[PDB]
Amino acid sequence: ALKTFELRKQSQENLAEQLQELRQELASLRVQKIAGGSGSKLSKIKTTRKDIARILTVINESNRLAAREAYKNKKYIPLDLRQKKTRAIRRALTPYEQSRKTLKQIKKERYFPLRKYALKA
Amino acid sequence: ARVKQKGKAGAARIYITRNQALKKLQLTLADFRRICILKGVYPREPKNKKKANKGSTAPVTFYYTKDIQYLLHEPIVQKFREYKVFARKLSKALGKGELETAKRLEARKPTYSLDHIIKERYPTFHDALKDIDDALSMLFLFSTMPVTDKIGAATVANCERLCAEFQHYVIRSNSLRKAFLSIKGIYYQAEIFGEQITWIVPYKFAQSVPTDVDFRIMHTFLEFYQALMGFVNFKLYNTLGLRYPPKIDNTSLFSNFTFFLSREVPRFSLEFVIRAFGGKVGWDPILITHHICDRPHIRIYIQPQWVYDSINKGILERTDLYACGATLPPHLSPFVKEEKEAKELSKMMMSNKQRKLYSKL
Amino acid sequence: VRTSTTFRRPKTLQLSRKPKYARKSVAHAPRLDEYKIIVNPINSESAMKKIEDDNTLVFHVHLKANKFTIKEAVRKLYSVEPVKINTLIRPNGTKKAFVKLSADADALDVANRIGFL
Amino acid sequence: QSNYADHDLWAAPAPKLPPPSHEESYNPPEEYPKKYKSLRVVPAYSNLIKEKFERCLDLYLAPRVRPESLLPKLPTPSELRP
RNA sequence: UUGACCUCAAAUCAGGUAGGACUACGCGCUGAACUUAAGCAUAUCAAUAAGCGCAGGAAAAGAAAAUAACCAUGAUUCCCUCAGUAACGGCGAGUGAAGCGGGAAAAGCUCAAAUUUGAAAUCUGGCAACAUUUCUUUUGUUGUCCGAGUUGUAAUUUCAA
RNA sequence: UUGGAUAUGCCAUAUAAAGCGCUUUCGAAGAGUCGAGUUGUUUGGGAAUGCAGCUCUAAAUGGGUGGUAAAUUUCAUCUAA
RNA sequence: GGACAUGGGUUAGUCGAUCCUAAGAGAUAGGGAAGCUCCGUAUGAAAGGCACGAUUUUUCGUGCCUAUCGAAAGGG
RNA sequence: CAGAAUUCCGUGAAUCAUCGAAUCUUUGAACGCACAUUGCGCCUUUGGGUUCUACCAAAGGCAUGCCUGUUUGAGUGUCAUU
Repeated sequence: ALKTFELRKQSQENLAEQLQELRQELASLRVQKIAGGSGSKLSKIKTTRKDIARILTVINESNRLAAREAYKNKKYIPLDLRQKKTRAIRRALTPYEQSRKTLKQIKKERYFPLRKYALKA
Repeated sequence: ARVKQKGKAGAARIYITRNQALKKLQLTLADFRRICILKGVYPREPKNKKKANKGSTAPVTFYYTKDIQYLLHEPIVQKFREYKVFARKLSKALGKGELETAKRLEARKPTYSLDHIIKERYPTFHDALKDIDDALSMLFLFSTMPVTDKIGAATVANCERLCAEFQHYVIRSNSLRKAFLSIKGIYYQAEIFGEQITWIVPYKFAQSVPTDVDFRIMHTFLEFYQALMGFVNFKLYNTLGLRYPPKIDNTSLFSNFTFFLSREVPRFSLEFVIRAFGGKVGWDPILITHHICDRPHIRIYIQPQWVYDSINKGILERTDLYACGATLPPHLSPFVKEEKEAKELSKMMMSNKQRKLYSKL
Repeated sequence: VRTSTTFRRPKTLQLSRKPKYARKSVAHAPRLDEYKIIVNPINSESAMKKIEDDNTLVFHVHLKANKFTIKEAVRKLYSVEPVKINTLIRPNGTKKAFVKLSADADALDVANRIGFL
Repeated sequence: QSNYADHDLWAAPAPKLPPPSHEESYNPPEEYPKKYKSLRVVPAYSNLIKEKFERCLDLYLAPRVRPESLLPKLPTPSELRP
């Protein structure tokens, strides 16, 4: 069973050739399944399929992290690299421009803010 | 599938005419020619021109669709558009009389470098050294003409700068091999890194504008050659250890010779040929073993053909033969029933119209 | 000076797309490669007879594989040159390919080397 | 600042080589262009710019493209008596 | 002949945005008939069902071109009360609010109309830096060029002055 | 993971900005909009409560509203587009 | 047994579809309509090409004149 | 049911929970044109092979309205220069 962290400490070329080898093993196992295979081989089919998924996942994480680094501190980044919370949230006013105030309101709040007070009994 | 329409592949697909290339690239003809000069893009004639050009046989120039495709992603085209935008902004500033922003725009005038263009045009520096001769011929030709309104004085100054730097490099490296004196001028020949290069350097004379050439083509060729020549000299100085650009100021054939020159000889060529082989040169300020002087009336007194013949042959020539007032030896260029039956025995089998080639030539 | 009664709109410069970012962070891997083209060979009695008679292998093939992609996938997966490909979509909705091998190779050894006999 | 080629590169397929010279100069004995006694007498060739410009045009307008006794048969008619 | 400006186009131009679904509640538009009148045409059903458009977690309304006629009250909303009342109605069947009063909750304000004229002080965008993060996904600041703008962007004032 | 205080350090050019005080002073205030007639539709709104169409179309202590039409004169009240 | 159960089975450059247009449907331009949508189909549209030139004040000049869908019996 | 195992000197079973990284076929507001047609196209880059002007494959794209800006224009619209 391929361990995902051991995958993470390998190169893209090594991951690519391991993916091709894993695909070749999966092809041979499916050949056994159609020709009549044993329970051990049929059980190895699912493990090989999951290993291929793990290889493809690890490759994708490396590719997307490389894209994030390349597009770091850039004004425009790929749409899949941007936030996706909800469409409405994206359209909403940002906290900076929601807190923008006119010079009139700044002076009013500077000089006459809500005072903390209390009443004697 | 379907009946494929005729003319959808083959010559009609890979060859593209000049007008269609203009439309494809959205360039003017002037811009297209400039790109074709800067890059390596030349017309390529097909074997079946009628098939390539629809059905017509009128003379059209063909370019590879691959070459026209490659020019689509060239940054120089964008710089042409950016300069056109800049020029239009300058026209606005001058028209509205805003001299301050006119000076600001002139300072921020967009320029481009041929760093990339040289790289793909000459993949290796050996190739660049191979195709350098036309550049040297042009710059040495324009290094002597008077500066006019059409040509930039800066470009003229850069011509002599590049020419002087290369001549100094050859002198200090002793890379000169042959030198020919012809009516055209002086043809130098050098061998550096195994590459053979020959170029012509004309005399400085009071020429005149031919009034038939387009300096726009000269301008783009000059800027390309200056860009090419600058990096070539930069590689040469760095390879031999010196810094570039410098502050302008039989390898032992003439080593023990202190040549002195008179006021009638091409001192630019004489200094080059003598110092290329270690010879020391002295000259009159207005511009001793041997005194070069071609005047019929006046330190043995010799003539420049003696030096040039010595350069060509790698052997000291005859000073007495080349003495003043004596006939000059000619100057040589250093780089230069059965039969009848066979005549009518031409019954085919000689391929198609092939043997007459050799017979005629 | 106009010699035509019609006014055609002038041609303007059409700049090509020069985006400030890529819409996709990473280009997708080829989604239909050789291993996804070939699923598994068919080993029915009719398939076996085609092996021994027509020198033709029979494969269960992806739906979106054409005759060109089947040929390259077979050449890359098995290093055998097919001379013809015939495809059908079986009544269960799966593509079946008859790969006729070249006269220099025999389908019997190819079948044993695959191991589905 | 004017560019002076401050950096190197190491950290046209067919050039159509120009024709060479055919040994015509001031006073060659091969054939007799014009003969001149001295180099000073020789004027400046006015058309040199024109030929150089013609070379410029050929660089980007001219298309670039880059023993015979076997062709006759060997019937040997000499021995043919008739 | 060059230019300036206005207007109008084009681009797979740089960067954005709109649609569709859900629709209990919310804002409009459009809009019936069954039914009641012991018939029926006004009326009623009903400013309803269906149809159409557009939002939010609430929406709408909201700081008086508001009541009142008092010793005056004081944005809006909801609740109880006014009140099945005043009024409307083949004055027939039927329909029908509001002020005050009590409470829940409370919060106020922003422009246009002014010469900055001893200085468009305002703003978008590109580029280059730094910075910040629900976040390498977010949000900015500074510099500098192009632009928008005098047919008016800032500061200043809003009737309570 | 947030909140409001604190306990401090640093950047903060308050030449500035603002509240209050009396002025023999001036004081800009939204138009095919108010309003009027008429026609539909609405309302509890009754010589029209709102809305909409069309015609006519102001004003400057002016213009709304004070739930019976109209003219004149006062009094309150509010300050629309 | 056309039932029931398990398997197997349909191979195309040349046969059809695909291509073409028919009657007709139908976006765009525009005009209606509170709207849903309606009318419209070269119309009150700036509705797209093509060739020349040493390269033109190295900021392009000079000429030349209709979507789409719709036929497995039509066309091919 | 088969099957493995994880030793039990753990990075680890599980049709487990949880979930902030990804994947997400053909579609559909559905966006290249269509669609009782796995139909018809175009643009850029790249690659492939006993075949290299051919053929094929892969990746990324090409809807409409509108807004700010950019670039390229149009006009017997207003004028200066001349």
